[PDB]
Amino acid sequence: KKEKDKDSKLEKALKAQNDLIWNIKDELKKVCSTNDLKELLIFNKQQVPSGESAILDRVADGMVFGALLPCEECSGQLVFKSDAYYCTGDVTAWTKCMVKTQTPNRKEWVTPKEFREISYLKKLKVKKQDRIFPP
Amino acid sequence: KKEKDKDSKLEKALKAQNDLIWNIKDELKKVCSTNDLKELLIFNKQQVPSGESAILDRVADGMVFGALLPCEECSGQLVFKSDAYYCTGDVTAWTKCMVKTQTPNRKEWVTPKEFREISYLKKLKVKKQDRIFPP
Ligand SMILES: [Zn+2]
Ligand SMILES: [Zn+2]
Repeated sequence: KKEKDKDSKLEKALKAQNDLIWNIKDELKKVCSTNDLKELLIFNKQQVPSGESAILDRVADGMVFGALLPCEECSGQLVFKSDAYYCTGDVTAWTKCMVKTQTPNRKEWVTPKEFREISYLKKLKVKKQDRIFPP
Repeated sequence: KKEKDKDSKLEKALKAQNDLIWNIKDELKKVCSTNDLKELLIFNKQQVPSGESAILDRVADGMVFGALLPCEECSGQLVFKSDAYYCTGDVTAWTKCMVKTQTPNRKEWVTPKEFREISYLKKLKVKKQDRIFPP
């Protein structure tokens, strides 16, 4: 009964959350190259996936939700899937970690000063020149 | 003879310079409000003109050409006109400064750290939230 109501409230909050992620991705693409995004993952101790889209996705997620901590069981990298985060690590050379959670451990995402200023650096900072006047 | 050639070389350099100014204005409008631009003028010891367009114009000029120093004769504010910079100061309560130059004294324009990061602050920095999963 009110289960439906609760679901709808959640759906609305999820739409807002996904809108935010879309905006963060749209803004990162304006100022960061794939190289810049890899550096951001590396700095926050996240694995760098293959594929330019996956790199962008994991940076924007990190900036919205915080940096994922390594798996507490195997120290592998947790990855978002539609229904939960899943560890991708190896317990042994012959056994995969099965860790899965909707509430993974986080720490705050850190954006270093050089990246905080990256739009200014790329778009506004120029070497001083002399004014030229029309003949 | 070669006067025409020299003029054309200069015209081409001037077009490049004005293109740059246009781009700097276009980028500032994306990240700075009129308030932000007034703060930038004030920080670099420039008078704040009336009119939102004039404020934008003087910040972009400052970022391309450097901060104008006060008039060495009367300490007034130099202002760009089409043919030269002209001092707008008062020598006495009854006499205007007549200083005019195409090569006014400058110092480097400074953009404080908070403004260097202003795009990140406005567009990328969010308070951490919890991931929501679909029901
Ligand atoms: Zn694990
Ligand atoms: Zn003067």
